[PDB]
Amino acid sequence: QNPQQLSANLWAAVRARGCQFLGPAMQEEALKLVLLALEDGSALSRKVLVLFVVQRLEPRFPQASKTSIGHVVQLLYRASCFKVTKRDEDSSLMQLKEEFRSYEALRREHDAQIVHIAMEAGLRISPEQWSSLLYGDLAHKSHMQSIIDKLQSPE
Repeated sequence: QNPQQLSANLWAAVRARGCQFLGPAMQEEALKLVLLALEDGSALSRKVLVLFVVQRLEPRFPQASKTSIGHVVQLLYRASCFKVTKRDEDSSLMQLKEEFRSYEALRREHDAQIVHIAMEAGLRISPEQWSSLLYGDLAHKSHMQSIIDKLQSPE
C-alpha cells in the first residue's frame, strides 16, 4: 500500500467506527472548542456539547454540522477522554478527565485513538505520514513516533 491508499483506507476505517477527522485546521479548532466547553469541569450531554461547538465552528468552517461534530465527539469518547455520569432519565453527561484539560494532552489522546484505529485496520503508517495526516506538516514526527511506541510496547 502506497501513501494515497493508506490515507483513504484510514479515513474509511475512522468513518466505519462512527468517528471523524475534519482536516488538520478544522479539527484543531473543534478540539479547542470542546476544551473551551469542558476545561473548567462542566458536564455536558452529547446534544449540548455538539450544539456548543457547532455554533462556534460553523461561522469559520461552514461545512460543520451536528452530525460531523457528533462524530468528532464520538472519537474523543472512543478514546476514553471523558468521565461519564448518569442519573436515571437525565442524559449522560461528559466531563473531560482532569489529566486531559489542556490542548496538548487532549490532542495526544485524540491522535492516539486515530493511530489505534489504523492498527485495528491493519494499516502500517510511518510517523512522517502521521504528522502530515494529522497536522499538515512534518514537525510532529517525533510526537507521533512517541504515540506509536506507547500503543505497541509496554513502558
